[PDB]
Amino acid sequence: KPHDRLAQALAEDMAAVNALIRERMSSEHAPRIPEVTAHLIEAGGKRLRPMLTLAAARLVGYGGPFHVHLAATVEFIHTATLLHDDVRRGRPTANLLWDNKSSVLVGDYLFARSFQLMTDTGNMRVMEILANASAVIAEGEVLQLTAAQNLATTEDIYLRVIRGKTAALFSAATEVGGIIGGAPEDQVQALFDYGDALGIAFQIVDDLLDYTGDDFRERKLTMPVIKAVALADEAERAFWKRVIEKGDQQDGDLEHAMALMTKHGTLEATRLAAIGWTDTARKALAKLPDHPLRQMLDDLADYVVERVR
Amino acid sequence: PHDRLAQALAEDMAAVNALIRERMSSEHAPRIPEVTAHLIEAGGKRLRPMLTLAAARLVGYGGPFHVHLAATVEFIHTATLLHDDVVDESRQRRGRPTANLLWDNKSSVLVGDYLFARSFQLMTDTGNMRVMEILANASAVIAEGEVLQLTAAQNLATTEDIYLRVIRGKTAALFSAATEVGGIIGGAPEDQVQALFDYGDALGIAFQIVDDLLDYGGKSAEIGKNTGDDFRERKLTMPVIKAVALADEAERAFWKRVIEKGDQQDGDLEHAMALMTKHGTLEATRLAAIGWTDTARKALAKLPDHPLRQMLDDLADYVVERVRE
Repeated sequence: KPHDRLAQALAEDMAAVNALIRERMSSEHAPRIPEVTAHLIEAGGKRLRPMLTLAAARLVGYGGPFHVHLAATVEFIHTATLLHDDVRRGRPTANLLWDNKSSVLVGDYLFARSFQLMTDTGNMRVMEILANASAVIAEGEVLQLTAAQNLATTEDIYLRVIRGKTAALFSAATEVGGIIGGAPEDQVQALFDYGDALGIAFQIVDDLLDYTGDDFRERKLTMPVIKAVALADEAERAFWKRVIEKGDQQDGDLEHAMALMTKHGTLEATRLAAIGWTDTARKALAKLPDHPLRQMLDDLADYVVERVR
Repeated sequence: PHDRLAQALAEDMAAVNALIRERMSSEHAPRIPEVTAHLIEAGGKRLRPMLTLAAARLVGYGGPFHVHLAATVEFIHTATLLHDDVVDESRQRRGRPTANLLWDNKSSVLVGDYLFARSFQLMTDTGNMRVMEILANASAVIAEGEVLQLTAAQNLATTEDIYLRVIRGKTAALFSAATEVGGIIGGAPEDQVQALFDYGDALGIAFQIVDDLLDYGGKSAEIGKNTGDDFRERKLTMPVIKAVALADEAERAFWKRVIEKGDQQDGDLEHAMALMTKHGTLEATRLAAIGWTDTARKALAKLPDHPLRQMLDDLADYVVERVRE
């Protein structure tokens, strides 16, 4: 699988990323902090986000060292955002095992250590990007709160939400790899486009595969729902209004929702949009050097839609 | 003292206010500045950004980046407050409802995160990696001090050294960062940077000890409006730690009951205050606070004899004015 070949190809660099994470997560006087952090990185992830920073830098010819610092920074930011989102992966969250108190404060420690780590690079431009990505994640989550169970939510808004909470960190991760590696700006832009597109595809694929039924029960406005609402008639408008905007769900509803999406072609529409975004990601890669990592990133983008091809 | 210093820094503080309003804005999530507005327009003496401005101008800096740094210090403080209120799930701040009450915990968490991020984004405009590393570290140290405060609470083994670590992390670290970065941005000699750091560290320590003292009615041990929160939360602060260290077997059982077990009943705050008074621990905490202002004042001696140096000297008096005898 592509994430496995990536991990093999980046093995040396990931050992250093792991060591930097260990070094910066430390706390002499609050063990809770690395304790809480150990769990979360010890129990979760293909670690795609730090790997994308490393791969992007190596792909544009950079031999190190500061792509490792940025990859660790990216992973700390991802981890911090997860801790705050929970106030997981079929295991007790930190907020339940300790308290909301712990999710919040450990996340804060990680966010700060990530920013402190980024300064070692001396590169103002990557630091501006990663600070912005963190801001955008927080803003996207606030907008998701705002627009929740709201039928006026458009595709455009959904795209902004998903870029917010998922795509912005992927696009930042890849972009700062190109920048730290000194890539020409066409290639920096392409790397940003690749990560952005990959992040969107991942999220759309998750939302398609749900329809299992957890997003429905949560009354989530994900893409196939949004497409089905816009095309709703008089009766279909009432069915969405009831089960999404009012939460009154009964047996048969999930199947009816799936029946309406199929009727309006919006599950296939969502699936092809996801494929579409993987195509857009792969297209951006054609601007990058012909390096074995480029093929691995091409494969990774294909892999995103492997279950739905 | 707060107001003289404020009037001398009026123009810079206007520029700080402006950058804050500009960077707390959100094009996609209006709740963010609504929530931020609601914390900043709820009073606050704004000592922390003043400390940065004063330090930079004291070493002869003409701008512009002391404004950026002062705004960042305030963003960090504001984010810290928003998160401290989710953590102990507080209903009021400065007599008005908290962001988390008015909205929800997730909002106060996410707004604090937004401001924290924007503040680091802003710092990159300065091009100075050193001050960025300092302010990042201080942010980490704040979070760490807050986690330490949690493990220290309910725990009678907490020592004065641990307490000093908690307050240094939670409170002093940002005061010391604030002054230090002002010296650095102004290109001051490293001995002046260190003196500004030491000034800020001592003042911040004094500042927290004064709050902890006033929480138990001050030297006189008098019950009023702003007393009893630390006792209810079973925090191990100086006046408690000192009384616990002097406790005989029966007194220790009282402290065990009300602090460790948390079985607090009517009259128990006043009983605690009576033990503090018997053991001289409120006066002792007063002395610790005024001692730290001595240390702060001594640190100033290495700085140039500028009107701002004298105003920082008066500010040290001001921080302990409420416990003067």
